[PDB]
Amino acid sequence: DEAEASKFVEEYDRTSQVVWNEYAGANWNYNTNITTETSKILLQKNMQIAQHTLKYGTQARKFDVNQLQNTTIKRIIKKVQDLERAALPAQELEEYNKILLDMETTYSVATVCHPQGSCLQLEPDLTNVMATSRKYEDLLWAWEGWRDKAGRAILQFYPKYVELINQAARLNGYVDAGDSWRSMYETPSLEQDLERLFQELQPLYLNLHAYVRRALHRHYGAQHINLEGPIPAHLLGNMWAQTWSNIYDLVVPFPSAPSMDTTEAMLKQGWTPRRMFKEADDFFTSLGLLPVPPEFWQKSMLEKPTDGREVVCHASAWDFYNGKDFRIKQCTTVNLEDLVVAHHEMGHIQYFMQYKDLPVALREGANPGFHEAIGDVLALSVSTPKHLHSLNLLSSSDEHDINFLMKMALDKIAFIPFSYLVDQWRWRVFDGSITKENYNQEWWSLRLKYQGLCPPVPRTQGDFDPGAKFHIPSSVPYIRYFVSFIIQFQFHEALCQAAGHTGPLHKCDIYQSKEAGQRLATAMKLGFSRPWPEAMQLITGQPQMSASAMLSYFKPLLDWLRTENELHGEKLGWP
Ligand SMILES: *[C@@H]1O[C@H](CO[C@@H]2O[C@@H](C)[C@@H](O)[C@@H](O)[C@@H]2O)[C@@H](O[C@@H]2O[C@H](CO)[C@@H](O[C@@H]3O[C@H](CO[C@H]4O[C@H](CO)[C@@H](O)[C@H](O[C@H]5O[C@H](CO)[C@@H](O)[C@H](O)[C@@H]5O)[C@@H]4O)[C@@H](O)[C@H](O[C@H]4O[C@H](CO)[C@@H](O)[C@H](O)[C@@H]4O)[C@@H]3O)[C@H](O)[C@H]2NC(C)=O)[C@H](O)[C@H]1NC(C)=O
Ligand SMILES: C[C@H](N[C@@H](CCc1ccccc1)C(=O)O)C(=O)N1[C@H](C(=O)O)C[C@H]2CCCC[C@@H]21
Ligand SMILES: *[C@@H]1O[C@H](CO)[C@@H](O)[C@H](O)[C@H]1NC(C)=O
Ligand SMILES: [Cl-]
Ligand SMILES: [Cl-]
Ligand SMILES: [Zn+2]
Repeated sequence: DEAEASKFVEEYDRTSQVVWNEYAGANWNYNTNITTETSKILLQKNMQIAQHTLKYGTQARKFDVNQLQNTTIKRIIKKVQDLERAALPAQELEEYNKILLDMETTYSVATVCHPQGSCLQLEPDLTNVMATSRKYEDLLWAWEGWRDKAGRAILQFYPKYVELINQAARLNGYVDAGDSWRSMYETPSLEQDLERLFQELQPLYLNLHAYVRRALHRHYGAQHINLEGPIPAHLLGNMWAQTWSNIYDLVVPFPSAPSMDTTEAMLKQGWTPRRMFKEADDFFTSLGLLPVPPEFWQKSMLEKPTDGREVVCHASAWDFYNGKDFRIKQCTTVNLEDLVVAHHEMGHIQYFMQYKDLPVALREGANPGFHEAIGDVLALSVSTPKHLHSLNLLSSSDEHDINFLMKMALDKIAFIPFSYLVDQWRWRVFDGSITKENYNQEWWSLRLKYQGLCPPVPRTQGDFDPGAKFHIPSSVPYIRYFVSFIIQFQFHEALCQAAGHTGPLHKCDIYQSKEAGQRLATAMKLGFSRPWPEAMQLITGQPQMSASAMLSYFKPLLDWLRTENELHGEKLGWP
């Protein structure tokens, strides 16, 4: 009966608002006031949402989705039959919940200490070391010590997590948890499509990699850099070598052309986290998109508090499932990286607002990549010389131009293979290809194959380097960021063209383009109501993911790199 399916999705939606609101409320109260009291309330709300998932999921499974006419009710009910972890029996779910809590807490309290002196946390202490030290050994101490204290301590938990997370997946009809995750894209050709895309970025990444490799050989010496080999994983300015912009100063194409201290200028000019978020809000409203509601300004946590309260710092954006209350929680630092991350979180928020009228089961991005790309699009524009000049964090030529593209490459191209490899790895863990006997070996095999990195210190039994990246102990899928990095350029190219921009794509700045706002709004309003190629068509006028836009943005940089690498006889890649 068509009418019994309408009634059920109606009830599911009313009761999910209540129960999902209560839980997000409590997970926030925890996340911005870690107590044991806020841990008790969080744990009680877990149960309550499991018990709601089970009730509604068991009812949804009694429907034959084959016999159901209405496509919206059909899609809603098929998602509700997926209970996730709530599929697990009582004991196993208790244990699943506790392992995730344990994993994340171990990552969060891990420090690295010097004998007789100070213990450094990841944020900001070790991050600063990796960003500003130019001494092999000091980079190594932080790189190895972070792996030693965070990675190794996670390993004890990881086999039981894989077993429970695959058990939930199988009870929802998937083969393993990697299957489940990939199913969010609704794209059977996903693994092929993804690989094609990564293969089109290889000329840019190999050329950038070779050139940076030569620059590290200049600074750190011939005995430490093989000009025909992988780069050591601790010399790229970042704990995971996922972005390389902190070594902009070793790799400047045109040192002759001086570029400003964005960070010194922000401090110098009395930039606060609040001003940083107000700039993002303004950019969105320049586009004709939506302003954050007053409530967001009052309830958000835009900076680390100083009232004693302890908090989880990792930047995240929060939907409270009532169409009114949205929040960012970020221990914002006053600089450029964090201004871009503020944009990224603000794009999460914009999406929440745009799709607040859909039923909650459709309150998600058209795919996870879409969710991650929105803010980055606005930020490509923010980061232009023309725009930074107008915030008065830059002054202002071809030299300046290649310099800008290099800065961008180090944040965008560099991240391409890293974002690809995380879930390459996890997918093989979940499918049983990789066992705990070779978690670590297979990590490094992929670090080599995709990124062209090696570990400065030979790894040993008990090492578990993936546990040293947040997203692994916290069980947050990562392929979304690879997708985002591709599609964000596609979105920029389209909005730029909507906005009437002529000439090279990288000089485009879309500030105040109502046309660009429109293209994005109508896609974001769709939520998860339709298969994603529809949202792509809306934005870009075609329905494929495509590296064309990215290659085109960096084309001047590719030309330069190729002439430069050729001039030095670089041998691209690494046997
Ligand atoms: C298959 O069924 C689809 C789903 O039907 C809906 O779901 C089931 C479970 C039952 O509840 C149904 O009775 C219900 O219709 C169906 O698709 C729907 O089609 C209608 C058009 O026929 C679309 O309606 C539009 O919705 C806009 C905004 O939606 C929300 O905001 C309203 C603002 O006042 C509000 O009243 C309401 O609020 C709450 O609802 C959701 C629950 O779904 C809840 O989660 C959330 O919290 C909301 O607050 C509403 O949902 C309207 O603004 C829009 O008006 C436009 O038209 C006006 C009149 O011409 C114009 O003046 C104006 O300019 C607008 O352009 C209109 O009412 C509905 O969005 C759509 N549902 C979805 C989610 O896709 C579909 O038709 C069926 N398929 C077939 C082939 O029959
Ligand atoms: C800061 C950002 N934080 C994530 C949110 C992570 C999270 C998910 C679920 C529960 C708790 C935390 C996000 O906003 O997607 C992040 O981790 N990253 C990822 C990372 O920093 O490794 C990759 C980044 C691409 C550019 C924007 C920031 C992306
Ligand atoms: C933090 O700790 C406890 C836990 O609920 C509570 O009594 C206190 O008011 C909380 N403070 C906040 C939210 O600032
Ligand atoms: Cl690593
Ligand atoms: Cl994903
Ligand atoms: Zn994000």
